[PDB]
Amino acid sequence: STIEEQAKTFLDKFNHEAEDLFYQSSLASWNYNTNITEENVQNMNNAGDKWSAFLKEQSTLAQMYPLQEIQNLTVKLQLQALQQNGSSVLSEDKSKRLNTILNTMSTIYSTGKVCNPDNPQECLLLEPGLNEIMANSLDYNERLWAWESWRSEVGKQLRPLYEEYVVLKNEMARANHYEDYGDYWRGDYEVNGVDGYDYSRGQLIEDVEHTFEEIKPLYEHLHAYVRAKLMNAYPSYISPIGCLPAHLLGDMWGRFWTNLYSLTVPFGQKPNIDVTDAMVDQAWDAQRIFKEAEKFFVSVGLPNMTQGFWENSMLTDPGNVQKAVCHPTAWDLGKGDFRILMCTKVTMDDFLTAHHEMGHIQYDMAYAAQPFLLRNGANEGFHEAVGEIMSLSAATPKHLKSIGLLSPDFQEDNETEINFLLKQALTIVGTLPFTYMLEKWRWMVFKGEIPKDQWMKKWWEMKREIVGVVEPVPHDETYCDPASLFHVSNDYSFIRYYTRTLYQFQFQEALCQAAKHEGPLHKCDISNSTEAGQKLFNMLRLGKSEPWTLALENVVGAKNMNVRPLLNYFEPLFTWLKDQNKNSFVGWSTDWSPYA
Amino acid sequence: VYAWNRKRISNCVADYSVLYNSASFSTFKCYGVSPTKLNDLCFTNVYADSFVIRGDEVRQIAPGQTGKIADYNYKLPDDFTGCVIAWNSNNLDSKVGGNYNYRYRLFRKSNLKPFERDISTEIYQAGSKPCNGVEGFNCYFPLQSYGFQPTNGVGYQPYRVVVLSFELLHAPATVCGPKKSTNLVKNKCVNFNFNGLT
Ligand SMILES: *[C@@H]1O[C@H](CO)[C@@H](O)[C@H](O)[C@H]1NC(C)=O
Ligand SMILES: *[C@@H]1O[C@H](CO)[C@@H](O)[C@H](O)[C@H]1NC(C)=O
Ligand SMILES: *[C@@H]1O[C@H](CO)[C@@H](O)[C@H](O)[C@H]1NC(C)=O
Ligand SMILES: *[C@@H]1O[C@H](CO)[C@@H](O)[C@H](O)[C@H]1NC(C)=O
Ligand SMILES: *[C@@H]1O[C@H](CO)[C@@H](O)[C@H](O)[C@H]1NC(C)=O
Ligand SMILES: *[C@@H]1O[C@H](CO)[C@@H](O)[C@H](O)[C@H]1NC(C)=O
Repeated sequence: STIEEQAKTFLDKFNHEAEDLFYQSSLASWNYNTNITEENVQNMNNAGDKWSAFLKEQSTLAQMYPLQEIQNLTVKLQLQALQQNGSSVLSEDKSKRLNTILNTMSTIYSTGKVCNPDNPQECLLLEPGLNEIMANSLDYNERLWAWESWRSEVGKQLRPLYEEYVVLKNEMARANHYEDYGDYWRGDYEVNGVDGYDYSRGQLIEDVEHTFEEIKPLYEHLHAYVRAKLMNAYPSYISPIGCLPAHLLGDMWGRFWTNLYSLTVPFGQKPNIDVTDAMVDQAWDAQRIFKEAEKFFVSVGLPNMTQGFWENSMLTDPGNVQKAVCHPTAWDLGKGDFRILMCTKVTMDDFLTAHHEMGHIQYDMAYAAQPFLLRNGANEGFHEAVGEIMSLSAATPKHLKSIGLLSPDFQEDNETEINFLLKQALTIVGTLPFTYMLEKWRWMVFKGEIPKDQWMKKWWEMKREIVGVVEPVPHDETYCDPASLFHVSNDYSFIRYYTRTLYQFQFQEALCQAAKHEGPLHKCDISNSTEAGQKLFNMLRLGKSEPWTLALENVVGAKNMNVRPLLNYFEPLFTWLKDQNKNSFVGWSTDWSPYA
Repeated sequence: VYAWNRKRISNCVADYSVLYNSASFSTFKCYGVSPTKLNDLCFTNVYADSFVIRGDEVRQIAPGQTGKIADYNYKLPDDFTGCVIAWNSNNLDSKVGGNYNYRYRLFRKSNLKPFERDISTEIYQAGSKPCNGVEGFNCYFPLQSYGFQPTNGVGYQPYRVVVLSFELLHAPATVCGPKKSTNLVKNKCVNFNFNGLT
């Protein structure tokens, strides 16, 4: 009869016939990941094509129901999600060209091999040939050669492709009632129709700038300290008044600063909190690691893992005969089937990764009650954030002492807290200016603020202004320096890390306040607190049914993203860095003072 | 579940203790009678309804419940006397390719009456528009297949449900429980109960 009942029956029909197809596609993807064979690749391709065709047909049927005659929030949200054209609105020739461009960029990035001229008999790929050199070398010219050669080859190949890509994506986005592709990406956080909890696409950029302005003093002090330490490591290259050289950040692109912990350690004499040896001595298997993680989740009050999880997951490397992807990934296959694919080793990093992926599994399990098309996070930030909070909680010394991995008589003095906080800042705080600068540059490129002939002149100017990183040598317009990163080349949003980082500490403050922790934020563990788990599970159960603003109100009590928990987390480190930067000069100059 | 089997059990002795003492059943919820006194009481007829549902849908097989199964597939009366027995059947009813032999009625204009079987295969009309016999837009086929895989979760795994319905009618009750004989003792003054004569 009415439009709302028709939409509800159609949505039921969609969820029922879409859950099984999604399960088949996900199972084919799992079979490919755990067993890399040509038939598995063919099965994955066939399942993906069937899934995409079914989604296209259901979207085509879905568009015939007008949005304005539906009052139920969940039904309206599912209809809005289904009725998106995506690439369908574009012409078949341009759609095929866009798909071909994306695939060829994927092949060029994945199979890109670059080596030194005059010695071409063998070459090194990016992983792990170039990663180890970027992360461990202390030689200026070798790192400079690797960075410049890889950007030269990849940028020169990808620059016309990127020029076509921006135009095609802008055409698709403007055809889809968006201002640009940046507006399309910013539409994920858009909330419409809820009184008081509405969020606009335009508000996201303003909020990011407002938070980053408060991020800037801490980043400036951290940059000054890292600059001083790198000056100690490399005597003549780094200038006291200028920016840091691009190839010296410890990674290929500057995404993380975690590879500079050895060079920039405050107290080298003091020991670390490494617990790898304790697990090796007591013969801790990967199964024990996952059982301890499960014990942590039942300690906080969340449901324990299913029998299917233990039976069907691959938590150890299979062997030489069977090939598998080594990247840790949590799979929500559908129909209550949750698995983790990780090549787990006896390391602290794998243990934290196991907690992070099991957090992903818990998040996936929580919204199983919801309809199929709403079985996701409220935004892209929350899904990563719920894993990151478990990663934060598991790494604390209190958690290690509780589970027996650390000695009960370990002395927790201020120096270990300072060096640990500095390492966490290098991993977490350091990615924020790079992420903000890259997303703002991409948004300006999509918007048309920056013409194609002026992409790099602005970009380096942005990098000096925001990231405090200077180019080693000037680059002309033949280079395509941003596209050397995995996320940008394969059509992925990059603001998820920034939102995840702010949400991570907001959630951490909320759970620690719930758990009645009375000390520093970084010394807080969320184990043994039922109320904290209940508060988290209230947001977790909703999934995508409710706006992200309402979920944030449910957890932290705020209607907007906030920057204060990050500053509160690193406040001892902030005071220590302010004390240590009395002699040095905080801030940088955008000029070519170190090298150009 | 749309075409649930009904078997009428009459003119025999029903031993309920074998079912009760089994550990193979996940749900043994009895409504209107208790399992302890089932082995003593006698009933006129026993209705055994058998079907397969999902793990999450076992709760809907009860009086007063609401759902797809209760409204459109199998409806139980409020004044129901009997037992609902359900057990996991992942071992037999799930195959690697997917077992799609089990179907459920997803849409019907009105709710089912208690103990009603609907085997109609007419296209459901969700809109004013005439369906015209073809399954197109706003017109859907009511019977939807089920997907059963051996790696599914416990809430999606197939569960076999047998519902026993006990009714007493004015006709003589013939489905009686197994009375247990004792050993015979002779030459002593004892209280004898022979075939109801005490
Ligand atoms: C992986 O694929 C090979 C190829 O035939 C097959 O023999 C083997 O059983 C597979 N192993 C698993 C765990 O799927
Ligand atoms: C919206 O629909 C869902 C399922 O279709 C239903 O459970 C919920 O009560 C509806 N909300 C309102 C306000 O009617
Ligand atoms: C999708 O595209 C079609 C035509 O290309 C258009 O009629 C329809 O309005 C679009 N959907 C939305 C939600 O705008
Ligand atoms: C998970 O929790 C349930 C209920 O608390 C319990 O019965 C079950 O044994 C647990 N599973 C494992 C593997 O510990
Ligand atoms: C740690 O505490 C001791 C004792 O108060 C103090 O002397 C030392 O300067 C502190 N170190 C740092 C890095 O705060
Ligand atoms: C949390 O509970 C476990 C289980 O009893 C216990 O072993 C652990 O010590 C508790 N945590 C703390 C900090 O006491």
